[PDB]
Amino acid sequence: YSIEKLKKEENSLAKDYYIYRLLEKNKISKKDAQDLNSHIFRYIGKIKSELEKIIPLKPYINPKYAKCYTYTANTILDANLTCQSVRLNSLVFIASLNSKDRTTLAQTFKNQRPDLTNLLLAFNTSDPMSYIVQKEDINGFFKLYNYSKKYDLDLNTSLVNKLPNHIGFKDFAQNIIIKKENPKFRHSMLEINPENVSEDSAFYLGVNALTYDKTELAYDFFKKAAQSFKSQSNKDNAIFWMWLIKNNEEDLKTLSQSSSLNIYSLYAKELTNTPFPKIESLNPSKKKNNFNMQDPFAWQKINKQIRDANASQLDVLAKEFDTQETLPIYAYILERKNNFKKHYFIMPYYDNIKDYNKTRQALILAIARQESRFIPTAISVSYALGMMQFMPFLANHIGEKELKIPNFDQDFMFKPEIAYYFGNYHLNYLESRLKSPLFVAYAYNGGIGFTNRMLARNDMFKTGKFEPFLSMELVPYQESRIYGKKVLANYIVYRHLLNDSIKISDIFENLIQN
Ligand SMILES: COC[C@H]1O[C@@H](OC[C@@H]2COCCO2)[C@H](NC(C)=O)[C@@H](O)[C@@H]1O
Repeated sequence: YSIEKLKKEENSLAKDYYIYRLLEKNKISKKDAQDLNSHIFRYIGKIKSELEKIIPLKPYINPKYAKCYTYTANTILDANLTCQSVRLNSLVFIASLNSKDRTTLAQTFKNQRPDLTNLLLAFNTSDPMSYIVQKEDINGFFKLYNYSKKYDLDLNTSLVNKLPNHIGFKDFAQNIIIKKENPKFRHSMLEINPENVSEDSAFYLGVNALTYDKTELAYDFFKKAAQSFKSQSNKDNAIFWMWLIKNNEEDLKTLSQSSSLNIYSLYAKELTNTPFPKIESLNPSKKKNNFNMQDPFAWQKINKQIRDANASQLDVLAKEFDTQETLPIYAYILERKNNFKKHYFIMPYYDNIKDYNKTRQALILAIARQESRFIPTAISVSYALGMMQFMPFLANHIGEKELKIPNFDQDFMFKPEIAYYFGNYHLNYLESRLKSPLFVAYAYNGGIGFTNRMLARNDMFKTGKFEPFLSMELVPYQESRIYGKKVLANYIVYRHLLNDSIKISDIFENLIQN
């Protein structure tokens, strides 16, 4: 695909991927690059930095404030008042001023922008955070946290109960709790009233409370999380903690009867001798249609239609894709169509894995379901490719240096036989070092480097009251924390479907090392 032919396709991640391929091979000239912004679906990350080696953007500054950016720390007192206030939106700029000018500006702004005044005078002290915390300036607090994460201080009950009202609070709480940073902030957040938080914030504050062995406060946070969470899966995670902490048997019962299939509801079913949830069975009699499952542009198109279809239009697409050849698209449509109420665990291109042992089949399928929902031409925002969502670098190393496939191209990852084969091969390497399918999942998504670093710590996946569940809440990258939970549920299910059942309790026991 030449740049001219790509330009005649709709904007999409696939079109981006292919533009990126031209760029990394140095095939986009300065002239081709001129009209190219408008041809990129998602102008973020690698494709942006690559295009910018060819055509910098010096942008962007609002024509109105242009003259404000002609001043520096040394001339800011010569600027009009509007220009003065615009420049003071940057804490680095404020930090750069000398203290006499911070004093002068603080007076200028006392009446109309006391927020600026507080930051100006704060930077005249040796601890600006302490000054801001004494004023209980909430906006100031978050601006300082965003400026530097190194500030750490005890916060009293009144102040910490004000933080949750700011949009920055949820990321602030999450970051410092899962990174184990800012201990004085963390300890202080024990005194946040559960009434003042909800949803993810409440949940993280429950995890925080467990790390300090405040199990009652933890129960109260998790219970507020349970009552406010929008998604049933997250609600289940909170109900699980409520149960582990207090062992009210109504909590476990509610979790065992959840409509969401996840590790918590599966475990609850197993603890209460409740039957395994019903898994749908999709077996279309019709064998093929016109659709090319190997065309990534056709997937981007159909995917957009499916996501924008009303309750009614799905039914038309369901019927059209009700074939063996488009099984992955059928199940994808059905999953949306039934508003996530039914459980679909398909096994497409099964011939390519039927000779592996069943445990290996389940792990493969478990990864694929989460990675791509088995869409052969799936492309991620980082341009991970195919059913098993290989990054190009690893695909080329396996494809070219290890397996030496003749005329290998990274787009071979779009073929099911290749995806399953490379997945099997990579999963072999991970399993041999890590053993648990959870740990393999973490390493598959996040790399074996971060997984090995997490498992070398003395406070992760070791023995303890609430292990291994607590450790699973403190996995330091959000995407990997989530990924491992979802893939582990998938794994349990597929082991069951393949008549190679395991108790999820056995999985959890083998996460604790000594
Ligand atoms: C937390 O999981 C990380 C993986 O998420 C996948 O996204 C899930 C999607 C949602 O859309 C339908 C298919 O499943 C990513 N896959 C894609 C195509 O973006 C995957 O790359 C990522 O590792």
